[PDB]
Parts: sequence; structure tokens; C-alpha cells
Amino acid sequence: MNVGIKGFGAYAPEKIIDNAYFEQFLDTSDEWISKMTGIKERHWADDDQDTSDLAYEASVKAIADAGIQPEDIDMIIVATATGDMPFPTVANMLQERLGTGKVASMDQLAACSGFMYSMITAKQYVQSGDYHNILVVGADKLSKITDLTDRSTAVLFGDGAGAVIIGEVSEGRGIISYEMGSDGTGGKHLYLDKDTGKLKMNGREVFKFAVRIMGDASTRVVEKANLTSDDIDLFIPHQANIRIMESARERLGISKDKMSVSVNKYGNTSAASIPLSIDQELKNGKLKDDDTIVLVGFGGGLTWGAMTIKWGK
Amino acid sequence: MNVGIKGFGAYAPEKIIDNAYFEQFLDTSDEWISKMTGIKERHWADDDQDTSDLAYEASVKAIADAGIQPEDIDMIIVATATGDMPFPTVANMLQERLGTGKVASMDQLAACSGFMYSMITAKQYVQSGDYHNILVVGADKLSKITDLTDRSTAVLFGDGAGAVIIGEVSEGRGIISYEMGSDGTGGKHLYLDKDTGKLKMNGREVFKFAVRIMGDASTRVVEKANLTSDDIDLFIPHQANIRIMESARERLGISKDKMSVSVNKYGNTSAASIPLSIDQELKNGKLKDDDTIVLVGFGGGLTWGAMTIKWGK
Repeated sequence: MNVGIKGFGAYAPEKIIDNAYFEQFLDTSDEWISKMTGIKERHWADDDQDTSDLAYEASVKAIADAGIQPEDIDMIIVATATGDMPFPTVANMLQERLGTGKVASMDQLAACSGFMYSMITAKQYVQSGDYHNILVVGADKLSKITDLTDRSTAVLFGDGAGAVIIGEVSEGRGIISYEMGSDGTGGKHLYLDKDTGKLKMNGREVFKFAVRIMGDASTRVVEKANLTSDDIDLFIPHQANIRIMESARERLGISKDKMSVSVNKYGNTSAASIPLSIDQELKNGKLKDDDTIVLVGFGGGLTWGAMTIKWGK
Repeated sequence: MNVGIKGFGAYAPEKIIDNAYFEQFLDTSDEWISKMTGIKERHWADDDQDTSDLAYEASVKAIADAGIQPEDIDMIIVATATGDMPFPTVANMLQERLGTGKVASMDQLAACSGFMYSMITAKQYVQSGDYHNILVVGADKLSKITDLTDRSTAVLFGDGAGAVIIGEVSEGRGIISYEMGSDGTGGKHLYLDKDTGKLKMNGREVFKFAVRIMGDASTRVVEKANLTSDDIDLFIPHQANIRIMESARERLGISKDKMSVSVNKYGNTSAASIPLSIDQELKNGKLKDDDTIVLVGFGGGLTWGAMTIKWGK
């Protein structure tokens, strides 16, 4: 059967943080940051607003956009590396708060590739035929695990949440191809320091793997889908670093103007990155039914994901 | 198709802690901890040994018992609430440490019910026809999140790991029926306190829920399977506490000598609970090919699950 996105929702906190905000406690500057990452500002959730709070907002919209009631949700999967707690999970909270049925709800960790993994995981259940609507969320409150003494990561991450309803869609539309991967050998280059509680990154190592995986993984899902660079209406990669993005956009070999770019206003929001970017293209009327979009991302693990899907309910 | 367990393995740390150990800092006694929990002793991983390490040990056994090589694994799903770090995930670490391919690998959060969730997640992936040997793990080092000044839970939790390879089994064996559920209103009765980093539990509220949910869900999966307590060879519940286990067994109305009990030597090992108990029945000669068992558990969240599965490769 054809399984796709029949409902979409996104959300970014209200507090906007400009690049000029780090000059006070870091050797940075708008010029530097903009040049190095292509970021101009990011969104940060308040102290009393955790990952579940963002996840909740993103979910409510995708439920209305799918044109269904929360009672119709057959399962909840929240992709996040920053859940409020390991238990109860963010999905457990969405179950009660969304007023859904007492269906299965879990968070699956795959970092920045998490959303595609969950999106793909949901497809597997919907194909079993016993599941019609699965709520998939990609949410992260990275600001709470960001080291503000390490300018290369401090000025890089933001918070945000994205969400969709995976279920069967009209024929010809939906998920066409996808790819998931792991490489435990690169975990040391990007992890959460057990003691300190802060994220650790080796920019140069992470950078080199990022440009390659996102480039190649995308190429793979496109060929698997048997598509031509002509059939690609939008290339929506993990908004990790404008330079990483361009490099991968370049590797894939696709028009510079087909790439979704929202890293300038959100920064790197891990699992929310892709949905937060699809939200832009939708409300700027640049993504429409029957358009074919290419998804790709990677995160600390190292993990990666790539998807090919024709938009439409 | 018939999807079941084609390889099994379990592990528990070398350090065994006697009930009398807690007398030096808690007002307890062997008789008291027994009377209340039925636990006699449990295992605690070493200071330099994390969930990863436990997961690893069971995985090696599970792959060897399956009769395959690490290069045959198509995916790696790790169920835990005490993973080393949110990223990389325990799964990512196994991918490497196991010398597996660069296959998909992620951790899934559903507390003590996660192991069942994950086995089902794998079922869905195998039913697609694209996956054949999915390494699923149940691991937890509850000891690092247990508050020893709270004898309530201090004497309850222990560490350990369980693992299985999910694939296609013969002679119409494997998973017959299942039920995964969730209920976020109980999140307050069992959560990881953010500030303190220690597990917080409301005993009575969890007890009440546990007994009811295990008994009821078991009855449903059996009935959904068109069976009776007679056809069930073993009733293997989350070894959360001997008193909670008997109450459920009484509700399910199954034979007292059909219930698998291992809490006595492991205590509560969360996700590892059921696989750790299956390991005991296998070697004591109580579980054999073509036997029909019933798995059921519950956890913080709250979550719960139940499976009816005919043993056999």
C-alpha cells in the first residue's frame, strides 16, 4: 500500500536569539557565525517549556492538518535526543495531553536522523494494516544540553519540533524509497558527555562525515526511487550547517534553488530540523501536492537517514 | 508470515548483592525484603560497566545461539531507559562493538515494556520482507538511577540484559498475538527526577496499576489468540515484585507452577526482566520448542505490553 504524510505540523519556541547574543560570553560575531554556519538567529524554548511542550504544539497542528481527531491515533513515536526524562517519555505525555486513546507510545533515539527513522518505523506498522494513523514527532530542546563555553556548538543549536500523521495516502503518493544507517565508530566525535551533561563535538570530524553521508545517502535514495534530478521538486536536508548543506546539495547534483534553507532562522534543531524546514516551504507556498521531495540527515551516533516522498494526502 | 525468536541470550553483572547488604545503611532485613518483594539478591554492574556492556554480553550470546554471524544482522533495536547516553545510543555502540554492518540501529523508550515494544517493532520490519535478523535488546543499569537512601526502591532494582534475534521461524511458530498500550496519566507515579537524577516511585499507585494491567492484558492476548489458560505453558510477567506477580497470576487464573519466577535472584531489571527469566526457564528445562508462553509487563509512563508466542526456531 501507499503510506505517506496525510497531516503535517511544525513549531519553534517564541524566544529568538540573535548571533549578537554570544559576543557577551564568547569570541563570536554575527559576521563570523553567519560565515561559518549560515545562521543568523535561532529559537530557544523558555525554562518552563520542555521538549514535550514543543512536541505537543507540533502534534496538535498535524492532527488538525490531517483532518482527524486525536481519538483516531493508533500509536505515538517521538524522535528526540532530549526528552524531558527517559521515563515517562515525551510520547507518554503526548498520549495524555493530546487526549488520544491508550495506544502504544514510545520515543526512539537516532539523534538528528531520528525523525526519518520514526517516519520509516511508522510506515512499517501502517503496512501491517493494523495501524491507520500514527503520530510521528521530531522534537528537540538542544539549548539545554549545549555547552555555552564552546562557541562552535553554542552558536550552532536551537530548539524546535515537527510532526506528521503517517497513514495510507491516495495512490502514486507517499514514501517511495528510504535509507537508514549507523556507524558506531564515530560516536566519540559527537556525544553527550556522561558527567557534564553537555554535548561534545569535534567539528572537523563531524563536518567531513556530514558532507559525505548526506551527499551519498541522498544519491542512493534517489536512484532507488528511480528518479531524475528533474523529478526533484524540493531537496530538504537536515539544516545542520549551510556549508554542509550546500556540499551535499552539490554532491547530489541538484538546482541551488530547490534546496530548503531555514538554518538561518532556526540553526540546527536536530530531529525538528527537517520538519521545521518543510513547514516553511509549505507556508511560503513552495511545496504542493504531488511534488516530490528528498530528505536526508545525519546525527551523533553516528546515524543517518534519507527519504524520497511525493507530497499529498 | 511467521515471525518469532530464532536466537536468545541473556546476561547479568558479576557482582551479586545480598539482601543483608543494605542493612548497613537502610533499616532492612533479609526477611523484610523477601516478605515485601520476594527478592533474595540481585546483580549490579561494575562502576566501569554500563548498559552498553550488559547489552553487548547478551547480544553475543543471542547471535551465537541464533546460529548466525554479526554480518547477518539487518537492524539493531535496543530497549532501555538507562542507556549510556541519549547519543550515541546503546544500539549505535553495539553496531560497532558487534562488528555488524552499518545497519539501522536505535534505542526505544518504553521503560519496562520496551523489550516487548521493540520485538513487535522488529516484527513489522521483518513482515516487510526486507529484514531477516533483527537484533532486539532489553537492557538496563537501574542501579545508576536508584536512590539508596530510599529503601523503598533501593532494594527493588538490579541490572542486566536480554537479547533476541527476530526473524522468520518454522512450523507456524513465533508471535501469535500482542498488545502494547500506554497511559500517560500515571507518569507521576514513576519518573526520573530531573534535578536529582534518581528514580521516584509511588509504590501503591504502581502496585494497583501493575496487578490490574498485567492480569487484564494477558487475558486479552490469550483470548485474541483464541486460547485458554490451559494452552499456556509458561506465564512470564515483568519480574517487578513477587507479590505483584502472584496477584496477576491469580487474576489471569493460570497455574501457579506455570509462572516463571526469577525476581528472587535479579530483583527488578526493567527491560531485562522478562528475557532474564526466559533464560532461566530454558536451562532449567521448563521452556521448549513448540511451547506456548505469555509475556506481559508494565513500566513507568505508564506502559504495558503482552505477547503470546509459541517458542521455537
